[PDB]
Amino acid sequence: HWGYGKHNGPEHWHKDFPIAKGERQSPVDIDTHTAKYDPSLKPLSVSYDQATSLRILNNGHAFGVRFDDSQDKAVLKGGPLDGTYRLCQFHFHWGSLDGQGSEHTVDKKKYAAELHLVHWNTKYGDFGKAVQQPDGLAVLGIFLKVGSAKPGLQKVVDVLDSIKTKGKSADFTNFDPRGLLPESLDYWTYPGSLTTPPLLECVTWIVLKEPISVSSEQVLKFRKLNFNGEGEPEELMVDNWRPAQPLKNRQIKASF
Ligand SMILES: [Zn+2]
Repeated sequence: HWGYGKHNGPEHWHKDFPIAKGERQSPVDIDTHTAKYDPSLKPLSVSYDQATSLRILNNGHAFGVRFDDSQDKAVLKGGPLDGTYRLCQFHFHWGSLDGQGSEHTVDKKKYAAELHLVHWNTKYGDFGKAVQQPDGLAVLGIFLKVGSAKPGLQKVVDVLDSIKTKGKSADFTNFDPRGLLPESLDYWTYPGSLTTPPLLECVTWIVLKEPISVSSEQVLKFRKLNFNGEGEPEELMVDNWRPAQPLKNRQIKASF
């Protein structure tokens, strides 16, 4: 029964998931004074040309899109990563206003939303095995700022009315996640965790320097979703973000 409320939110998570107080928790503030350029960081490789979207869903915490990861079809490699990571899902976090909603911050600046593309290391066979490993996952984090519309987001925005409440889902085929990427693949990287329970420390975080611009119209549709199930008391899905956690003994590295 974890959530983002006063009574079940991030301050409570440690009681069921003690790793919430761990050494490699996410998200973090990225301080550009201490997130130092590492000239030895390779370019990120984002191979999404065969990406096969299956379904869109409200899981009661966010909404996201699931992909066919039975083959190498939509994969992350290079950058800080060893081997090949397959896209299972992407989802968003966002705020009760344009001023907040991102999980990562840059010099304590919050963006309107954050996109997470969630990939698992092929060497562990499936997603369930991979999350038990410190190198199990690679999550590509992308900031959303409000401005010009993102045409590659419109197909997602246009179906959110159909998944308003918790546990609703829809067939969602031929969605191209390349439409959600900024121009630049300059990135920060650090070892961390899932930002929701079970909060496992299995993630290589790759956060892009460049945010994508989405229109007010697009991000307002996000704030129409509900945490609650159909017929339960209404609870608008906003502020579904975990605040920055202590960096502790970790380094954040910049590709730029
Ligand atoms: Zn996330």
